[PDB]
Amino acid sequence: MDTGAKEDEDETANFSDGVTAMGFQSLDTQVSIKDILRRPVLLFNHVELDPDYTGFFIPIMPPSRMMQYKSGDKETSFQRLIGRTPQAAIMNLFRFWRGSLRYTIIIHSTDGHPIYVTHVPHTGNRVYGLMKVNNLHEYTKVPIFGCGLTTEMIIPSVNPSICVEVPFDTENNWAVTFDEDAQRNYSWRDKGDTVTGHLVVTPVVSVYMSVWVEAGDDFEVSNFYGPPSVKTNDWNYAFSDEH
Amino acid sequence: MDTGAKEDEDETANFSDGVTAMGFQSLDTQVSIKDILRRPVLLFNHVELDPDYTGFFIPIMPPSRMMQYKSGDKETSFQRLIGRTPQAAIMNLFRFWRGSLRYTIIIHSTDGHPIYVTHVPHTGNRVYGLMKVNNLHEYTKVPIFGCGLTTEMIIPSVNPSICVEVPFDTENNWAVTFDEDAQRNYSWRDKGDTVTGHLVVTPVVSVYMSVWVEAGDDFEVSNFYGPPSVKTNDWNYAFSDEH
Amino acid sequence: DNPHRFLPANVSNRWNEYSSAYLPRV
Amino acid sequence: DKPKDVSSITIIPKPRLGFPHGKGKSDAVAMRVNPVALTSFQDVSAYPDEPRTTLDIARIWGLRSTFNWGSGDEHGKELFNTVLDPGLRFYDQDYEGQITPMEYVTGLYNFWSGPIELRFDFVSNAFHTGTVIISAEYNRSSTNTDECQSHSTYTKTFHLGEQKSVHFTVPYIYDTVVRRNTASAYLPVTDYDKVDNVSRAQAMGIRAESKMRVKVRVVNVLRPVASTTSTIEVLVYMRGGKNYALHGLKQSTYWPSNSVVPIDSFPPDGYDP
Amino acid sequence: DKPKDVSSITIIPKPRLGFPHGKGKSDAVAMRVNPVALTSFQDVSAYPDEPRTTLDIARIWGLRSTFNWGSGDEHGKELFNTVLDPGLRFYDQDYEGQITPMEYVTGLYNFWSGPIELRFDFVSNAFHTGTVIISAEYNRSSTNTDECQSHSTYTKTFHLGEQKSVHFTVPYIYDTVVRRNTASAYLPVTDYDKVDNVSRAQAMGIRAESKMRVKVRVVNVLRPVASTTSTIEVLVYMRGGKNYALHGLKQSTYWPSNSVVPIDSFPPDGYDP
Amino acid sequence: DKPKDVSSITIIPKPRLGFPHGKGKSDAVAMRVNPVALTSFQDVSAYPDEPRTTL
Amino acid sequence: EVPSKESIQGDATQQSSKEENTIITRDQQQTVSENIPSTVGDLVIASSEPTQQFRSLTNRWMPINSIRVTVNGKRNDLLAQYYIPEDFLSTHAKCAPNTIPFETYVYGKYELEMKFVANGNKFQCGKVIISVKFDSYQADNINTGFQAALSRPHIMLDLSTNNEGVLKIPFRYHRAFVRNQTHKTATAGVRPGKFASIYVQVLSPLQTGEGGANDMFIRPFYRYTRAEFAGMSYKVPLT
Repeated sequence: MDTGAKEDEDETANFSDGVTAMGFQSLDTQVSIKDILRRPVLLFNHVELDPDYTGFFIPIMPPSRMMQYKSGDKETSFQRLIGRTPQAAIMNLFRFWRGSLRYTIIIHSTDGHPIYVTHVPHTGNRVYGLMKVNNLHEYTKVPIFGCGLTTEMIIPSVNPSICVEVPFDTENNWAVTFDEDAQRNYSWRDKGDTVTGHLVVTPVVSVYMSVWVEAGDDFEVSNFYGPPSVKTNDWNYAFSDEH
Repeated sequence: MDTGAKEDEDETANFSDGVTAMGFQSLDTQVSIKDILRRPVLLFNHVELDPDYTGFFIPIMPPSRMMQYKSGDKETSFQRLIGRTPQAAIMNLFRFWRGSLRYTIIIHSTDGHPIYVTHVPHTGNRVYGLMKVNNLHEYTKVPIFGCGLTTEMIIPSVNPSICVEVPFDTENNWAVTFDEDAQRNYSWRDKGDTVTGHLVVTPVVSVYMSVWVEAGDDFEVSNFYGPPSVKTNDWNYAFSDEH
Repeated sequence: DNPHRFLPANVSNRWNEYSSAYLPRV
Repeated sequence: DKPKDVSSITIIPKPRLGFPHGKGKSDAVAMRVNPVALTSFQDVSAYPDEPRTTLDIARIWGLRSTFNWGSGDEHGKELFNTVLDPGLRFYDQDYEGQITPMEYVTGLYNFWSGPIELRFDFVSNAFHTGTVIISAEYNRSSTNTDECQSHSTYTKTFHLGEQKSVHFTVPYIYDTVVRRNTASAYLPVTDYDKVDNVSRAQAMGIRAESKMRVKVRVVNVLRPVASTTSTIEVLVYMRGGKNYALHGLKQSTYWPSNSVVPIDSFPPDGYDP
Repeated sequence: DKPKDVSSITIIPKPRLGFPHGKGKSDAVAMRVNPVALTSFQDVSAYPDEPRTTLDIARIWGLRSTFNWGSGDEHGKELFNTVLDPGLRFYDQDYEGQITPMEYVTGLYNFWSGPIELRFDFVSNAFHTGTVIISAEYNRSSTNTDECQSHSTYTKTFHLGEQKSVHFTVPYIYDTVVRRNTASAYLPVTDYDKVDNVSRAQAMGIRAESKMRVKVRVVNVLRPVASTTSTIEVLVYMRGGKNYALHGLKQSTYWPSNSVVPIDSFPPDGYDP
Repeated sequence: DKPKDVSSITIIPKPRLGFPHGKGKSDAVAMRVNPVALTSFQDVSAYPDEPRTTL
Repeated sequence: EVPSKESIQGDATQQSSKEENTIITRDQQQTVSENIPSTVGDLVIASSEPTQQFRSLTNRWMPINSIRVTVNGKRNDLLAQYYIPEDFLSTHAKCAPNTIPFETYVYGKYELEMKFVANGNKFQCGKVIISVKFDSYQADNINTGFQAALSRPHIMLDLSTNNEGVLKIPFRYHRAFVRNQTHKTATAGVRPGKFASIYVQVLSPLQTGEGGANDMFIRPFYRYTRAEFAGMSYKVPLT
């Protein structure tokens, strides 16, 4: 960051700065960056799971321009409004982050069938959605949760949602937020450095699911990049205060 | 154990040892043996119970090479990935253990029908799965839980999972972890000394179930054996960082 | 195929990103 | 002994603990060996000069606009004239370009208040000489031709010459303690849908368009020497004041236009040629 | 009296208490007469010399490899040359044998760091005499024929003779504070399935192959007496350093090959002949 | 260590906390950034001559 | 800071920066970007062996290629750009003594300084911005406008006054070290020799009078203020 006060060499009289209007309406101050990023953001809105696959992969990265919908391109399971959240706009200014995130899973069920969650550490790949790992046609004998990685479980009848806090498991000082191109085939060890691992979500039977995300308590952004080149058309979809 | 520093008789100058990278990423230190073995391991993945049998037997022993799948042999109800867990690899180095284990049962139901759990003390046999004890065709009159052994109960509607902590009930100082052969017919009082008892799980109607396991708080391993002769083929099922 | 996979040779370096010599990219 | 436990309490069962808040308490379960361990920031930590709040971002000088000032511009002529609203840049057209950091951060919030600062950098030399008057006009606005109406407001006459930069704090003077943002709180249209009056009728909010303007007029006509350029460009920077304040997090006004590509599975999705 | 209880609290219902952790709190119900009794370790307890952590196991000297050194080996010849990665032994073939205790324990973890120690035991006598140079080479590797390139790195020339053992700490010098493991985090293939590129494309992680090598070259050609053997064998041991560190528990790289039999019900399953 | 938690209590589950009352306790979840923040009445407050009760 | 009356040698109140065996004077005032810190503490972990400095070699001012500003360049046009340290090794000033340590060592941490000297006549006018982007690999074509340039650490050059700028660049990278040299036997998985990018952009176009010059020139100089090297290896030619 650079204020640009460097270039403010003017030393002439000016109008008053008045008094701050902070804490006037309510004490709840929403200006802090570490408070905005700690608000939950929605990712997958009623996406389907299958017992036929290894599980549903959720790449551990903060929501930003990476997870943005552009008009008239291929359809994804990611919800379209990730691009335009306040929590995304912040992550578009910082290219480095570090610390834990907080994923919230909500299964649309009330059955005795247990659903599992598995933090796989940073292994270099950046897969999402349903995947058949190693193209096998049977995963019930050898499940991804049963291999012996850190694993919690949801039991929908008791409580059909968990809030996990995935650790910053990586060899890097910082996890990179974004790239100029997500779909570009460049050197393979650098493409991996935008995630710190994956969540996987295996069910017993087919079921739908919703996923939220936020920054944990221990979370810092850095390497400020300034604002991008943007477009808007909000004016168009509203009446003036004069008919 | 033996370091082998005995044989290090060299007294010449060497390069620096640097500074430890422990606690650099996070304070959560995962190096302790008593922390790895305290992580839960999955055993039975959606196996079926029956009211027609005495119950489902779970032999109280820690997960190791005993519970390993080899390719192209008889199929078992044990999940295949028990062999390759981090919690198994530790138990492959220690032949003695002592103290309590912690079994976690998850019934796939939300009915008012109660399921029971019964710690049978070390009685010499090493049975698992469903068994008709004494070949009777009716166990509803005289249940295994009703005989008057220590017994807890799951009520799926309230909470469809329990975590029991089975005591170290045996006449031995140590429970043996593994053998060179599980299926070998040798002297009968020694084959028994690899379990400290059984869990049994009786339901009212038919239902599916999942079982996890770990070491309790009070748990010590000893009699270190070093590493076994191993095979691997991980290289084969992954791309290099160079296409 | 997917055009984003590889950048055209005239604008790019060996490492498959925009060359420092190529100023017109903006 | 096995004495009965007579103590009890009435509980209200909620699914999540502090779901909508950005602070306080949480029921999160750490996916670690140690349940109470955290990421160490002993060596690698946030650098002291990074912005800790959005109000720090809103104090970064961004280049808002530019305009020209020739020798042919007779006295009283409007060189520059905009509605100074940090909410929206235009009310009557699609905007595309590079929005300033204080405008970018403002678009995240439904309400703003406090003074705004400007800085006019004249891209000139010693041999250029003129005078402009920068006026802030509230509620009622002047006519383009009547310079006198612009002079009867809050003004700062800048004598250009050796000094090529003038700072100007715009004082915050409105009927309400906070203004609400002109951009919509929620807009689900993503595919450039052709808009009608039925669409407008079912908007999220009613755009309360700002009438507050900042005009720059010629006082003394620019008289440069023959050997230099007859027309200079002026750069108009803008940041929030020292008492700038924001409230009420909403869906962002602006979104990335240039070089947006959606992520795919690497390397499942045909990365291997 | 029967006064009303006005005290209450909002609870968030979870099924298990500290399921994923290896420490902290737990909701376990003891299957005992006494609910708070534990296994006594008054007499029978863990012996003081047993490894308490995996870092204690990673400090046990294991025999990694062997190689030969004859009189016919002209100066500069590579006697030994391996990629020193504790993750994997080979990148291009199936490994079978007895893996060292530091490699075995490393395979449980996704990340490692800190120095690695070697120890070269020459199976010789007083009448053998030569000189080897042990070099650790990072990022860029030398050619087999250019011994000079190997000399311009971190080296320890060992003068063999009366002393038959040399210790060598390999200094940890990489771009990242921790390296990630080359072996996969999760591999569900158990039945030696014939692999294709579609299988590879849907892997768990991308194998970041190490370029860090340790070479042993001849400085002074081995000149033994006529009455002894012309070729000796060298034993190369390996353990983790004093500042060795591991993190991120995964599915184990290696698994038991020799004498694995699955358990059966004793004595139901035809044990009675 | 991972010692077992032996402490427990019997709870009576109710949906709302102090639904019918005009005072006392409440289980309300604030829709704010800060969970314990309130509306400031530092400048704008009830005037002293306004009726505080129905009496 | 304050000018004096005209003597035989004009207005003789020039300052000068003397770094090792290279001096650079300046006529008018100097703009300086804020001195800000780098990542430290990981150094002792990531490198087991001790790290070396060659101040006499690396701390001396080295001029690179000249930049040509014309009256045809619009706002947001890149005048030049530099991937560092890559371009200071093998693209600009290939036979500089500043590059000598990069031959032998494979890793390092680099805090730089970059002085810019412009020379346009008094009847010209224009604004050029120079700004650093920390760890820009596969992020060069985004957040790369004049607007983002004003936000990131930057200096500003007026082309009429001929002021000097000095941009201080801390080491802010996602890894502990940056790899110096690519090689045939080395890994292709990592991009080596680029931890940052320096953009020089037209903030306002150059303008001139009747029968005036249609261009003028800027000259960058660089120097490492803290160049620590780790992992010694056999010496190689640079790219």
